[PDB]
Amino acid sequence: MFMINILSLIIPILLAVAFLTLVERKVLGYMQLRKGPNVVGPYGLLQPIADALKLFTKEPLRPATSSISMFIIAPILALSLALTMWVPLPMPYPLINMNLGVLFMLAMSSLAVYSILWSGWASNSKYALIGALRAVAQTISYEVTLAIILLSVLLMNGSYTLSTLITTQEHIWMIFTSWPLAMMWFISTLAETNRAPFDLTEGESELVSGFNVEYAAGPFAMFFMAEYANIIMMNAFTAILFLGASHDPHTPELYTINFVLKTLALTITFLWIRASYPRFRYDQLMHLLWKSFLPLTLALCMWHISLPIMTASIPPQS
Amino acid sequence: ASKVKQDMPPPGGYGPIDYKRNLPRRGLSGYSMFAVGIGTLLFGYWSMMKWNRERRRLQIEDFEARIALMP
Ligand SMILES: CCCCCCCC/C=C\CCCCCCCC(=O)O[C@H](COC(=O)CCCCCCC/C=C/CCCCCCCC)COP(=O)(O)OCCN
Repeated sequence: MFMINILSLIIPILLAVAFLTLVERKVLGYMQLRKGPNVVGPYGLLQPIADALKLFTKEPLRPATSSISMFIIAPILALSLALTMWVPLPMPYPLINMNLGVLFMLAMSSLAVYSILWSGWASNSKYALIGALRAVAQTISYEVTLAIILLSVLLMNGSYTLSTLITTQEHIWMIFTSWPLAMMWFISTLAETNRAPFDLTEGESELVSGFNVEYAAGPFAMFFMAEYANIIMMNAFTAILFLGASHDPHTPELYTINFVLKTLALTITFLWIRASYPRFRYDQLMHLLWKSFLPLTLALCMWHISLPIMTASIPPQS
Repeated sequence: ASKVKQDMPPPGGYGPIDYKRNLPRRGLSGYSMFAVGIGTLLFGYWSMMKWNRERRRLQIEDFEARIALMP
């Protein structure tokens, strides 16, 4: 019966990823004065299925100079971690209830960078190596700031339990208390998901395809699925963190609908951002994260430590 | 005896054609934006202060229930 819950979490996520791609293409098209997929199925609704079927019936290539074990392992790790990050999210009840769910997401997101690193290095090609090193630089840029932002926001929650965030935001959204932290968190989530304007690891215009340039067919499909699942997961995490839906214990699907709508809004905002800005330079991304975000984040961490004591507003939990 | 017919501009001329850059201001002042931001922050701080004090009281009540049940 827990296996059924696992499947009911895994299969819909993959379906949403598949259709996210269609949504992504259509939104970009209409923002570019065109239509996007509207032939393969009514309103392009069968286009993701055709893409999935085409990719998995195409020949997978194993490069001659590549390291076989890491080359095959990296996409498996990417997709498995992308699926695993969903289990502690309360919608409004988590599949897995952790005392420290936030730390769990932090650690697993930190371990998801190795799929790009091992993939790029094991491809044994120059563009893949450049993509992997760009991933190293990206993580060095965003990690500390993201962690300190998370700590500063959760100081008003009282714990690292994700469900408690629903109780914290029963009357007001946390974005009205920490909007300066919310903006930096949103930018850091763009940087963490390798999304425009921070898509340096792929860098199509600069690096052809980046870390996955040598991947074809099914493994490439899994890398794409992992990336889009990460998009949806991170936006759901942001919606839980800063826009708390009201929960009725006898009426939980109201919370589920509200949370899904907020997550879709944030994902559509991601797609909107991709269509509006030029790409950063990765040294410029590091300088942005270390010279602007880091000092403000440190100051706001001090402020959000002092404020609950200042006003006698410390949250309940130990 | 047909007269000459050729693609020509209309008598007089064509209407004027704009070419100068047109980028309006379309914004508020910095003071106003900062004021709205700080006002939102203060309202949020007040609401969370009340909610967290109530939460502390509720936790004390729960702990008292546990204490009464412990023996
Ligand atoms: C009573 C006291 C209480 C506490 C006081 C708090 C007051 C705070 C007042 C200031 C808060 C501002 C927070 C903003 C933090 C970063 C701003 C910043 O300065 O960064 C910019 C740059 O930041 C960016 O512009 C990022 C670019 C990437 C843009 C990507 C998309 C744009 C964002 C879309 C909307 C985001 C919506 C976020 C909320 C979503 C919901 C969570 C610096 O870059 P440069 O211009 O190059 O200057 C440095 C070199 N001279």
